[PDB]
Amino acid sequence: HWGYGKHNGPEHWHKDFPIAKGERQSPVDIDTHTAKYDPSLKPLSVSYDQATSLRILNNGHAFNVEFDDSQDKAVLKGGPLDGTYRLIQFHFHWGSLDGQGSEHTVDKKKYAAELHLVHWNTKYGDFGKAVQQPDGLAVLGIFLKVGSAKPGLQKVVDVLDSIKTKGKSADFTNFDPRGLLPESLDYWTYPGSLTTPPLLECVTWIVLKEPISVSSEQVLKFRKLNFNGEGEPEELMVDNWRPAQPLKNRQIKASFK
Ligand SMILES: Cc1cc(C)nc(SCC(=O)c2ccc(S(N)(=O)=O)c(Cl)c2)n1
Ligand SMILES: [Zn+2]
Repeated sequence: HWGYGKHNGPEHWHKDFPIAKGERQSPVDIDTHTAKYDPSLKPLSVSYDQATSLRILNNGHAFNVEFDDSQDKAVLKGGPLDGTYRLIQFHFHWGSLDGQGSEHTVDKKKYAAELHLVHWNTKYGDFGKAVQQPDGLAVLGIFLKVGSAKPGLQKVVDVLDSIKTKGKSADFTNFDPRGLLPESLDYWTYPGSLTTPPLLECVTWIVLKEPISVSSEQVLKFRKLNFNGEGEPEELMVDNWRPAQPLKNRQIKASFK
């Protein structure tokens, strides 16, 4: 029943998923002045040289590029993490207009979109078990602003018209997620949750300070996708973001400055 409309959007999720109103929900506004620099935070280690993408799917909420996570091929470690986390998929959240789209905000500033590279803690053996643990996931978030094209995004952008509607999927091999990264790995980090239902409180959020730039034509191609399935009335897939949630009893730490 859940989605991003007036009748089934974020404001409604608590009825089906009461943890919507819980103690460590995401996303949040990052208040850059009150985030605490922590000199013991390690550099983030992103090892994506052996990444194996498999498929891309429109799930009716976003599109997901899914990876083979049956071996240690594409992993995240270091940073605030004390375990190895395997890349399972990435997806984006974006807006109807360039002035909104991101889930995390920075001093209340919204970005055009937000990339989530979803990773799960290998001590829990698989993604389904990890999500049931307070330290089960590590999600690397990267802001997108509109300006110059991101060449590493283009192969993603070019396949979207093959997965226009809910439930469509396409083969998507040999995609290199290193082409979606900014120069700097400086980050903010805090304990939070999935930002869609089931909203499980199982995520260590790692949000990069440096946005990537995408072109107006790249982000336009995102807004051409559909929430509906093939042969149903067209609802453009836009504004598939959850707003900032109360920080409550949490401190956001910074790896820098
Ligand atoms: C195999 C698989 C992978 C993923 C990421 N989600 C699912 S079900 C949806 C889900 O659990 C999920 C949705 C959204 C997010 S987010 N927006 O990055 O916080 C995450 Cl981490 C998980 N299933
Ligand atoms: Zn997400």
